[PDB]
Amino acid sequence: YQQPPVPYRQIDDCPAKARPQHIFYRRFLGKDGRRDPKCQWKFAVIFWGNDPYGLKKLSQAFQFGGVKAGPVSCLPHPGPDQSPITYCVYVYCQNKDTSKKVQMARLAWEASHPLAGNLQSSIVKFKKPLPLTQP
Amino acid sequence: YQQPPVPYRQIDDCPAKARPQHIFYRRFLGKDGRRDPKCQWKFAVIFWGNDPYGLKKLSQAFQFGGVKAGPVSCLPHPGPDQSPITYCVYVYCQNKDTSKKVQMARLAWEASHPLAGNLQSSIVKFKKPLPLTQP
Repeated sequence: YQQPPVPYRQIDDCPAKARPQHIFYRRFLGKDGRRDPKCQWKFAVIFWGNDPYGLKKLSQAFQFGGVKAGPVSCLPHPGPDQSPITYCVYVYCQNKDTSKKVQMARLAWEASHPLAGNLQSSIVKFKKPLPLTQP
Repeated sequence: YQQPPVPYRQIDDCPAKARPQHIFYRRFLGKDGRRDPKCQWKFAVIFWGNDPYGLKKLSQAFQFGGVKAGPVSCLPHPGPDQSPITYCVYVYCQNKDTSKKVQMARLAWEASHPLAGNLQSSIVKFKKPLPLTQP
C-alpha cells in the first residue's frame, strides 16, 4: 500500500533532490513552521499538477512540526474516459495564515527556479480536526 | 506513482468485494449522484482510519457523476517519531449538499453492516475549484 514520507530527525534525512527546497521553506516559515500544540489541524493546501516528480519533491520538501505534506496522490478522472493524470499533494497546516504562507512558500520557490514547474494550489479547510497531533 | 481509480461505465466494473457498497450509494445518493455543471467542485469528504481495507472498498464504492473518490492515501506522521499508519480517502463533491449526504451515506452503511468499522470523516472545502469536470 501507500506509506507517508518519513519524518526528519536531522536535515540530512531529507532526500537530496528536495534538500534545497526543504531548507528554503524552513527559513521562510521560521517560527510559523514550528508546531503550536494549541492549534488543531483544520487546514491544508492542495498542490496539483501534471508532473508527479515536482510534487514528490514538494511532498518531502515540506516536512516540519507545524507543516506536514502527505504522499503523492491523484485526482480521479473528470469524465467517463481517462484524462491525463493530475497528481496532487496535500500539505496539512495548523491554521488559516499558515496555509496561506505555505502557499506563498511554494510560489516563492517557483520564482527562484523557473525551471521548476509552476503548480496549482488551493487552501483547504476541514470542519473536523485531523489526528496529526502527537500524544 | 499512484493511479486514480478507473471509472466505471457500468455496475459490474466495481471490485467484487466492494460491489454491495457501491450499489448502496447509487440508490442512497440517487439524484445527488448526478453530474451538475452549474456547481464547480469546491467540496469533498475525507474518511480516515487505520484499516486500509475498508478505505479501499469505499474509494471504489463512491464513483459517480457528482461523486468521485480518489485513490487510497494516508495522513502524515503525527510526531518526529514513527507512528501506526492512518490511511485516508478523499471523496470529492460539487457542493456542500451532496458532500454532506455522502457522509451520512457511509453512516447508513456502517449501521447496516457491523463488519465494516466506523470511519471518522470530515467535510472538506476548497476555495479554488478543482479540475474534476470535462475539459
